[PDB]
Order: sequence, then structure tokens, then C-alpha cells
Amino acid sequence: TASIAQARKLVEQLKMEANIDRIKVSKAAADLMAYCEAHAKEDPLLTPVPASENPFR
Amino acid sequence: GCTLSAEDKAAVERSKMIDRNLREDGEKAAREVKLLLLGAGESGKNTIVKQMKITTGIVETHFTFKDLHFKMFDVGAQRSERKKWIHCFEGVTAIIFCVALSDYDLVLAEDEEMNRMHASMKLFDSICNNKWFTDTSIILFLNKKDLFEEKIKKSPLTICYPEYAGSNTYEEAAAYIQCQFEDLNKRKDTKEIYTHFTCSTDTKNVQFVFDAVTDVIIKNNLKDCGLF
Amino acid sequence: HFLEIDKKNCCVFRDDFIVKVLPPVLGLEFIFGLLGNGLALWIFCFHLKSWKSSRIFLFNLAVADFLLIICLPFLMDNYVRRWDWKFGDIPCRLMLFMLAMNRQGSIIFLTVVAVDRYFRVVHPHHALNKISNRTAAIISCLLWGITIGLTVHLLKKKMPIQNGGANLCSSFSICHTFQWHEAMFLLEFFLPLGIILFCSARIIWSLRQRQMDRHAKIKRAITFIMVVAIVFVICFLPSVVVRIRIFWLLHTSGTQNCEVYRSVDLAFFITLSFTYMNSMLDPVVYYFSSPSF
Amino acid sequence: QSELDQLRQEAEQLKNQIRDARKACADATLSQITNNIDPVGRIQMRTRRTLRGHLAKIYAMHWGTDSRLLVSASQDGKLIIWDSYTTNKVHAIPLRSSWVMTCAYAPSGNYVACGGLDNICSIYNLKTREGNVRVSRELAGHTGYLSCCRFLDDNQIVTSSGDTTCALWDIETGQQTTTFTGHTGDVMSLSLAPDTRLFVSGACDASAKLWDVREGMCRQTFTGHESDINAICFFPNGNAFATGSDDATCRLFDLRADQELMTYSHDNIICGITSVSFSKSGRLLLAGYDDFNCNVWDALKADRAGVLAGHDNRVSCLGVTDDGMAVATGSWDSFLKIWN
Amino acid sequence: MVQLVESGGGLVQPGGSRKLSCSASGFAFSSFGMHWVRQAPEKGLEWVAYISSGSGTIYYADTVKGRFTISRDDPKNTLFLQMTSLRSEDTAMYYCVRSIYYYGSSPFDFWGQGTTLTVSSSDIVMTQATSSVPVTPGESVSISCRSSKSLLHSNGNTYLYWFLQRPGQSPQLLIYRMSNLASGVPDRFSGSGSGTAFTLTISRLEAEDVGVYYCMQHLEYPLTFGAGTKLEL
Ligand SMILES: C[C@@]1(c2ccccc2)OC(C(=O)O)=CC1=O
Repeated sequence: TASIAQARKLVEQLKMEANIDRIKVSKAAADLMAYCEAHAKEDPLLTPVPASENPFR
Repeated sequence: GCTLSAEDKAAVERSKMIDRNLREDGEKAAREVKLLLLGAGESGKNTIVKQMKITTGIVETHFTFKDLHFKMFDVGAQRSERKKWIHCFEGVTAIIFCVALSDYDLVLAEDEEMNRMHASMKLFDSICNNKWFTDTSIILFLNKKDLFEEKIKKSPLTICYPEYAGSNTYEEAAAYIQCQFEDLNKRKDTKEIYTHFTCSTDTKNVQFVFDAVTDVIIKNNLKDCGLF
Repeated sequence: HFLEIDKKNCCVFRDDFIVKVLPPVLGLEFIFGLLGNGLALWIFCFHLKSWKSSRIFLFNLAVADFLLIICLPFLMDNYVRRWDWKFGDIPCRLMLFMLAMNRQGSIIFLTVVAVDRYFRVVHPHHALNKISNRTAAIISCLLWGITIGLTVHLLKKKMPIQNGGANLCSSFSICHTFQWHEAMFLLEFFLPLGIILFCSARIIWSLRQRQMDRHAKIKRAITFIMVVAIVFVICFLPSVVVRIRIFWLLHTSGTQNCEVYRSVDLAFFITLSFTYMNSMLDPVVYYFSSPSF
Repeated sequence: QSELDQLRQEAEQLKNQIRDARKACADATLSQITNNIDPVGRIQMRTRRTLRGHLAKIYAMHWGTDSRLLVSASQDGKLIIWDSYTTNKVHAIPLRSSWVMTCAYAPSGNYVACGGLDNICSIYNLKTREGNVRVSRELAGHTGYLSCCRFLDDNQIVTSSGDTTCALWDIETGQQTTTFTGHTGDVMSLSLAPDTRLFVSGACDASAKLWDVREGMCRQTFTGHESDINAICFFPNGNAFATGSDDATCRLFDLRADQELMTYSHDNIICGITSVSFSKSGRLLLAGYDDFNCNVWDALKADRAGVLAGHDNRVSCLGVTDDGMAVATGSWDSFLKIWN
Repeated sequence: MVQLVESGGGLVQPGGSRKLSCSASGFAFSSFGMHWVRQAPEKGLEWVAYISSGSGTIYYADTVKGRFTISRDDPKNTLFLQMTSLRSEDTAMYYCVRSIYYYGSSPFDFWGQGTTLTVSSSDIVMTQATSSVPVTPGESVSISCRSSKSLLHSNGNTYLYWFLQRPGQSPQLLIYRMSNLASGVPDRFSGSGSGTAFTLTISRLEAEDVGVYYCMQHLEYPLTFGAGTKLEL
């Protein structure tokens, strides 16, 4: 009965991830799109900066 | 040039000194021979280490012989997956493999059907025909040979090898074992295998290792010129 | 009748066989050497990734051979017109310095390669076998300086001197004053031959005593080591033999009577193209005929 | 052997209902919504700096929070701290064990960490009243090689190991505060959330798990990969993370939806991913590969938007500064490059 | 503990020679550059000479060029200063200072306890116009220093240093690069400035802040000190 304890622990863990709530995929997609849009101007990689303010000029 | 302040120039000088120290350490490291030690736990790795040198993780052993510095690395303590860290030892001079000759009749504790000799053969096949050691020579050691002589009479060699058809002569059995092990490698042109029979030899093991390492180093030196 | 005084008594000959024999073989040597050396050069400068201590010496050999080859379309016009130099005065001494420098540089860079292979085979554990690329460069610079210093005195000499309506551009004439150039000619062959022979014999002796002969690549290395010595001897022996014959004739008969050197002069000038052919032959022995390239 | 079979069947039905709930909550696909947005242009990043001095393969690097200093670890037994603006070397730390696999830089900048096949995480104090860097602490709990380590603060660090476990350490006492034991394979990488309350780990069992730092329990489990997971990183928001594995694909997972969102693969890419990272806004996904080059992906449209080439060997690590100004890559060819 | 101990000095006849030595302990001597700083019996600090780590770089003041030589013995952790043709104006307290240079380091952080030398019988100008500011505990006091040349550099660093010398004590570093506090300095000190005009602000004044405050520039090799500003209770 060495592995019965770990099997029961696995069953208990699966019961814990069973009751976790879920939301729609569309809402998460919208949230990621909104985050990407809001900080678009603050990304120096997809919007290259002038050599005046580039530390690696 | 002249566009740097005083502290910038001092930092540059510090960087140059660090570079010099790094180059010196690199040269000192490059003057030394790296060896990887493999085999079963009871196959005779410990006695080989003791002969050369006359808690968990990686065990390093350093010994010198005829002005050459060796350092062996033992990876027997790592029970994790071998493919995730075996690429770290790419570039070692040679691999030292230890096999116990008296294992032909014993079997593993986990599986009674799985005998120790076939497990050693499987490990040797996996290590030799590996994508990372395609150009690394292997030094093979067969350790328990007096016990092999004692046990070859009572227990016939046919137990481990059903297709064995030779006599119970000791040297014939040893030759059969060596031929069986030496036939696992599929390169046969980029890799060479050096096999030796040691039970309690004094300084013969170190001399054999030194000769094999010199032979590998000669062929590595012939790679730089290009005529090899 | 054939006597001449460039700075001392010196027989000088104009022959017809030279115009027949030298232009064709020299043109073939020029084209083949140019092709091989240039190809190896732009493979070295572009296709290679990491430079080691031996490829630096090999590249120096390549550049020396290329420099020697590129500077001999001009002595084709000195051979087709018997002995006639219409290119001026500076373009004579300047190219004499070129040739006498590049030949010695090539010989030195074969000797360096031979010594390097000797040290890597016979003494596998040695500090020379592991040297950074910064020491090979300084050794190369020092060797180039040595050859330039030994050749530099060819730039100050009395060139195009009229003899019979033509001007002469030749540092190899049958004189009797023991010019240092002939001593350099003998010395650049004697010692390097001994060094190469010793470093070659020891390599095969060690490779046979240590029993690597069963390996195929060891046999290939052995034969490509023998090829180097064979090429060197067949390319540099006849010129020295004929020069020794000429010196012996000068010592015995004397320089008072010319016309006895008619055959030996032609033989020396015909065989002197073997040195040029060596620069054509060695790029494929050293560069192309290797497992890695 | 009866109750074990019943428990296994119960677990099978539990997984079945989890799958059914995930299918029910998958109304649309992130690719379906995103198609209307304008795509990013071709990304043309050029090398700006090259850092030399390592004499062996580079295995790990980590940026500092100031976005100027960075530390790199190599098999030559040295730990080097670089000034990326001037390419100056600030420190060179000789390690007791040269078989290093990971390195981390403390957010405060006072400490650096490293570890590897010795099963020991070492902490070095960079600011001493003397002029040298000396060992501050050594952690010796794990029974396998250390694959990753990340500082929570000056006194807390979390490590992953080859003994299928992750642990949270107290540096002052050198003791294991918490242990995480959900995985069934070698844990290869971990990533810390921006708020430093959760972290994710990827293991060789082709699964990722979300851990609670305080409760010491596994919150969620993520599947979908087919081979060992080698790299992991949170989305900058903190509600998503990306994984790279040996099956030559990258995937994005949502914490709230408990399922995959996008797959980043190409038919002509057959080598495994070694490292992965996000840009400051999360729009670009940078991944290092075994085929000697890094690929820049559009994280919202799963279309390749650029390539970083210039390494002669395998790209083993990469990271983006906290201000998003530069990207650094380390490779087995013993060179570090800064891209912009 | 970090310790710098100087030895030598005494009474020297004019035109004579004498060697001073400083022994270091408690820190990695070979990783630091070293300076010699001078202190007239009533005047302010005056830089003399500097030697870098590895002895690669050596600099001297104009007034001591040729007469003085500086050397270090790394295995013995000792610094040397050999003086020849001594003059009557060479009488001063000779301090030994350690400095390390890398990104984010603090140069001039530790000063030794100098030894008295007695003999019988272009450059950036740093100005501290105020020479005495009488103060009371609990009051906020500002000390200002101005430079002839701008200390701001193209890399964004302003090379200004603030020092404090308590009565009967070696100078102590407070502010480096115009804004950064030293490790042991309390938070009540603050530094600010822009290129040419600089100030040091002390808030919640204590009784341990009585002394002379010096400003130093580290932009150009002839390092110069401003005349100190004394605070009296
Ligand atoms: C016969 C000769 C020559 C011939 C034509 C023009 C110049 C030089 O070639 C050699 C030489 O390369 O060493 C020396 C010469 O006198």
C-alpha cells in the first residue's frame, strides 16, 4: 500500500482542479488584444525609436 | 579614445585585466585531459578510481602521470534523465567504460529475467551510438576476471549467450566477450575502442589509459594540419 | 668573343633554344599556378570559419606562391626576345627582388609546415601544439622580415647594361667573384632538405612504432608526407647540381675562355623553371588533397 | 488490487469532466477573433553589440532590472557580469563547479545565483566592503541537477531540479521553506509572475503546472505538448504564458480559460525550442531554436515576423530587457549578441 | 575590518629625500587604485599622485612632477611614495586613499590615518565662496560649490564628490557623482546640482555633523579640491 497514498493524493488534486472556474476563450482573447493595443506605443521593438534615444546606437 | 572620462578609462583598464586573467585561465584549462567514467555501480568503477589515484551530484578525481594532468568525472550519482545533461560532456578526450566480467550469470534485483551483462550491453550501445559522442574514443575495462576464471567452470558461458558454441577455455570466453562488446559500435571509422583486462594490476591500468589518450591526442593533432 | 664585364669578367650567352622551350612551359606554369593559388586564397579568406596555428602558415605559403606567380608574365617577354628587357630599369631590379624573396619565403614556409607536423606527431604533449593565433602571426611577420632582409640587397644593383645592342636583366650569370646570391641559392636548399628529411623520417618511424598503421587515414597521411619530400627534391635538385657543375668548371678551367659554358648555361636556365613548377605543384598537395578543406 | 483500480477509474472520469468543461468553455479561437487586426510589419533587427570572453559553451543569461547589466554562465567555470552599453566586463566570478546550467540576477542587483550538475544553488554577494565577490550561501537540498532559479527578493529564491521537484528557499537560514511535488518528470524551466505570487514550471512529462507560492499547492495543470518542455515565460499581463518544447512548436495558454489558445509552428521547422521570451507589450514572441537562429513570432496572429541569424551554433538562451529596448542571445559558439 | 596604516615622515632637512609607505589589510589590495592626498597645516586637501590597479597608469600633480615617484608592492599589500628634493612647502599630512572603478562603484570611499611630514626652514577651479556657516541643531543648512568648467559629461554622469572631515579625523566620503549616498552615510544628507552650480543639503542637523566640507571634481586627471566650508555650532 505504498503508492495508495500518492494515488489518493492525485485523486484529491484532480478534484481540486475539477472545481476551478472557467471563462470563455473570447473574453481572454479580447483581454490579450486590449493589453497589446494599450501598450503598443511603449514597445521599442515593434516601433523602432530614433537613434537620438537609442542606448545601443 | 579621447571621448571617455577618467572613470570610463579606468573601467576599460579593469576590463582588460579581467580579459587577461580569463585568457590565462583558459590556457591552463586547455593544457589538461578530460575523461568521463561510465558503467554500472558495482561494475568496478570504484576500484578503477582507486587504481588511478595512487555527497551526491558529480564526483571529480584528479591525478597526474608523466607530466600529464587528468581529471575524471563520475556521473553515477545522477539518477535523472541522461539525455538532458549528456550533451554537457561533448568534447571530452575519451570515455572510460567499466564492465564486470563476473556478471554473466548474475541478474538485476529489479528484474530477474534482465541479467546484468545484457543491461551493460544496452548501456554501452546507447552511449557508443550517441549523437554527441560520434568522434570520441572509448576505453573499455573488464574487471572481475579472476572471478570469471573461477566461475567459468561451474557456470557455463552459454547461460548468458544461448548461441555460444565454444569451449569453456578462459581466454576463449574472454575473447568472445570482448568481440561481443566491440561489435556494438556502428561508426568503426570515426570511433576506436580500446579493451583491456585488469583485475588487480598495479600501474598497468594508468599506463594503458595514458597510451590510449596519447593515441587519441595524436589523431586530434593531425586534424588541425588537415592531413587526417 | 662571349666575354663580358658587367662589374667583373663574366661570360654571357644568347641562345635560340630558350625562345622555343621556356615560353610554353612557363605559360602553363603561370596559368595553373595562378588558378590554384587564387582559388585557395579566396577559399581561405571567405569559406574558412576558424583559423588555427597551421592554417596561418599554409596561408602564408599560398600568398608567397601567389606573389611569385603573379610577377612572372614579365620575364616571358625577356625569354621570347632572347635576352631583351624593354620594360625599363626599376622593373628589373624590383622583380629580381620579388623572385629572390618569394622563392626563399616559399621554402621557409614548407620548412615551417614540416616542423609543425613533426612536433604534432612526435611530441603530442607540447606547448607548441597549442599556441594562440597571435603568436603564429608574429612568427610569420618575423619570418617575412628574415626573407626580406636576406633579399633586400637585390634592389641596389647595376641593371639593364648594354652588351651587344640589348640590355641584360639577370642575377644568374656565370661570373667569378662568388656573389652572395649563389651562396643563398645553395643554402636555401641544403639545410631545408635536411630538416625536411629528418622531420619526415621521424614521423613515419613514430607512426610505425606506435602501431597506427592499420588505420587507413594514417596510411594516407604517410603517403602525403612522402609526396612532399619527393616533390621538393625533384623540384630543387637539378638547379643545384648544375650550379655545382658550373662552379667546378669555373674553378678548374677558369673564366679566361668562354664558349665552354654554352651547354651548362642552357641547362641551368632550362631547369630553373622547375622551381616555378614547384609553386604550381604544391597548392594541390597542401590544400586540395586534404580530408578537410 | 481493487481500490487502486477504482481510484484510477475515478481519476479517469475526473479528467473526462475537466475535458468536457474545457470544450464547453471554448466558444471561439483566438485566431478567429484576431484576423481583423492589422499585422505587424517585417522585423529587421540588427546586431549592435557582441560580447566575447567566454571560452566554452554559454548555457544561461539574465538581464538586470536596470536594463544595462547582465550576467552570463558558461561551461568554462566562469560567471561574467557585462556592461552592455560599453561591452566592459564588470566582474568575473570563478565557480567551484564548472558544470553550471542556470544563473539568475537579483532584482535589487546585490546578489547573483548559479547552479548545475552539483545539485547546489550558490549565492554570491556582489557588494562587499572588500573588492571581491564571495559566496554568501549554498543550498544543498535537491537530489538532482538544478535547471532553473529565480530570485523573489534578497532573501527568497525558487529553484527547479532534476529530482522532479521545485523548492522555495530562505537564503538567511539556508533551508527549504516549501516543496512542490506534483510533476512526474525532470523540471526544466520556471517563470515568475510579475506580481510574484504564482509561478509556472515545465517538465519532461510534457506538462506545465501553475503553483501557489504561499499555499504550496498546484493550482492548474496544462497539457497539449508532445515532448519535453524546455522553456516557459509569462505574458507581460500575467494572465497567460508560453511554452517551448522539443516537438518544434510553441504554445500559448490562458490561466482563466485553462486551455491552449494558439500554436506557433512551421512545417519546415523540425528542431526543438531552447528558450522563449516576450516583448514589453506582449505582441512579439521570441524563441530560440536548435537550427542556430531565433524566430520572431506575432503572438496574436501566429505568423513569423522576423529572423535573428548570426550565431554559428545552438541558441541556448535569450532575454529581453525590462524596458523592451534590446534583446540578448547566448549560444554554444561562446558568444553573446545584443539585438535592436 | 578594512584598515590603511601609513608610516614614515618626521623631520627632514631641505633638499633631502624620504620614502613613505602605507600598509593595507582587510581588503583585496590588488583590485584597487590608490591615491596620495595632501593636507597643509591650515589649508585644504590637495591631490598628489595616483597609481592604477596593475600599475599600468600613473599620474602626478604638476607641483610634484619629477620629484616624487609612486609604486606599489602587491604581494606585500604596501604602497610607496619616494620624495626627492624636498621643499619648505612640502610640509603637510599625507593621506592614502583607495579607489575602485567600474559601473556603479564608489571611488575615494576609504581614507587612511595620515602621517605628518615636516621640513625645516587648464585645471578645473572649484570654488566654495562661503567659508563659515554657524548652525544650530535641528536646522536645515545648505553648502554650495561651483565649478569653472561644466562637470556634466556626454554619458550623463556629473563627476562631483562631497567629503566631510571631522576635527581630528580623516576625511569621509558622503556623496559621489552628485547624487549617490555612501553606504555608511545617514539619509539626512542630499546632493543636487546642474553642471556648474552644486549644493549639499543637511536636514535634521545633529551634533556629529560639525566639520569641514569639501567638494571634488573627478572629470579631469588633475583632481582639484574646493576650499573647505567649516560648520561651527
Ligand atoms: C633568369 C632570371 C630572370 C630572367 C628574366 C628576368 C629576370 C630574371 O630568373 C631568376 C630568378 O627568378 O631567381 C633570376 C634570373 O636572372
